[PDB]
Amino acid sequence: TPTVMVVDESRITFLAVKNALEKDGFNVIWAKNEQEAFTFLRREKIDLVFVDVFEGEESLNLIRRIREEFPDTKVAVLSAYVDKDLIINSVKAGAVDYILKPFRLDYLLERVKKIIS
Amino acid sequence: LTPTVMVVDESRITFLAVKNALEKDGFNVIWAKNEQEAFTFLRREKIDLVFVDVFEGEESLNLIRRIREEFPDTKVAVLSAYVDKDLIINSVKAGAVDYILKPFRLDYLLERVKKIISS
Repeated sequence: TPTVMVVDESRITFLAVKNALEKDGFNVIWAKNEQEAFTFLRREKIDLVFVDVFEGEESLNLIRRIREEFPDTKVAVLSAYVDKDLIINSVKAGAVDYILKPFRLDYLLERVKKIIS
Repeated sequence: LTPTVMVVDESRITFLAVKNALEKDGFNVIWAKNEQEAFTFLRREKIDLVFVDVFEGEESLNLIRRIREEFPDTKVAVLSAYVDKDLIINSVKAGAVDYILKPFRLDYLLERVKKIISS
């Protein structure tokens, strides 16, 4: 079963993602920070990581770091904030998708399905 | 240094707008009304930046990728009448480094272009 990791300070973001993917053949895990995210990436296979974007280039640096250290792990952005430059820079950093919060559970599920082979 | 900027767009109005926004600031702006004309130019002179109108959809994305593969030192930015999250994502994935809505402000285009030229 493919594993999806939600990197967000909010447990609720994790709950919503789990609600969308759980009964659809996906194992969802939660990392409240970058430190914790890397602890998991190093110990297990993680197919997709959702990163919360909004603050400076550090959010972009996390995307880059994940992509470089774990090339087999795809990264998608999940955020409430959305402007042209956030989208452009996150994809430049290596993100494969950019999904807005609040999201429809069925929309998230279909975007995830397109990302994970 | 005077960078060359090529506008690939059927619209002469768009070409003129880009020219007016960049000419006086040290940019050499040229016009290609279509893909064929764009490559005739690319095969003859080095182009620093190309603006591609993404109207034809996947054909436009196909063009961005072809320019990037054949002329890797050439930067590509999109000009579009519509802004869409997915269009933006796919454009950047194809190799575009910016996405600008048209009609655009002259000062805004100049600043974005300078930003693209720097790095």
